[PDB]
Amino acid sequence: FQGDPTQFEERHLKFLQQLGKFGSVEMCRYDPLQDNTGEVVAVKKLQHSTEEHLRDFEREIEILKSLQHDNIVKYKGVCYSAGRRNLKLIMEYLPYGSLRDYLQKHKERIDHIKLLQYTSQICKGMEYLGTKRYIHRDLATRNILVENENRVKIGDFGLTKVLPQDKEYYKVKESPIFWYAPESLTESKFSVASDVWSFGVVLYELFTYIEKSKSPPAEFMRMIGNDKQGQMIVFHLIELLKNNGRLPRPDGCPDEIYMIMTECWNNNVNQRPSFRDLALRVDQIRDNMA
Ligand SMILES: Nc1nc(Nc2ccc(S(N)(=O)=O)cc2)nn1C(=O)c1c(F)cccc1F
Repeated sequence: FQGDPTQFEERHLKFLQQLGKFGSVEMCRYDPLQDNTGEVVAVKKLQHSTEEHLRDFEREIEILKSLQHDNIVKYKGVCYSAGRRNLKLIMEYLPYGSLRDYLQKHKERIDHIKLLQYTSQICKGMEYLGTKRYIHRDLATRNILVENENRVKIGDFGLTKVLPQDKEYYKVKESPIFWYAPESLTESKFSVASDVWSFGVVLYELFTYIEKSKSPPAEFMRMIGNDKQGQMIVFHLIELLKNNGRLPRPDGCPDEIYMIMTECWNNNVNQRPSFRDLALRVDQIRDNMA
């Protein structure tokens, strides 16, 4: 039993709202005291409850339970529903959903200052994750959640891997390709540096405000050619990335931010900056402003 089986009993986990999809997440209220209501929580469940999917779910639960950081979604427990013959993950509920939907829905309260604040908080969450030798493998604005105007948190650790003891990279043997590093596309090798590449893509997303056709997939398809389909796309992408093909500077994006993006988008793995470098640089850019 990963979590205390009495902490969240299914008879008191009341449904409130469906939140969407790597599995499926609901909004619930844990109401132990008759109808006193209580804590609002997010509940993740599986969509195709197979043995392999449930083992991956166990791995994700173990990853999330070991994390305690201001920019990481809080683990709260596990609910063993269906007479303790099923497994559901309990975490905190962030009211404003994904950072992508937040940038699309609430543009009235978002500016460059907020974008740099979110960038820094993501960097610090990733530093914390690297201290655990975890590789998130899926850094994207859709997987970063907004608690309020001033706080974002890294979530969706379904693809997260633990680095081997004597290896600085993890080789996956079983895909958001437009967020992948070239070595991830060509060798299935994932590391902190590939997470830094995906973070560069995340910064691009932030400074595009995710407008029409400005997304990394649409931009990469426009550069590759919308006439192509299938593995050929991937092929072109790899070739495109091998010879310095990059996403363009978003409109209104400062040249220093795009320089950070391009430094993250280095084909040389060891030349990409660390998350500590990136957090320090972003915070100094914020602090040096008037
Ligand atoms: N823990 C958590 N809280 C939320 N808040 C949320 C999400 C969506 C909306 S909505 N229907 O677009 O307006 C509103 C509030 N999500 N969340 C998750 O783990 C989560 C995730 F990581 C990815 C996808 C879905 C999730 F649910």
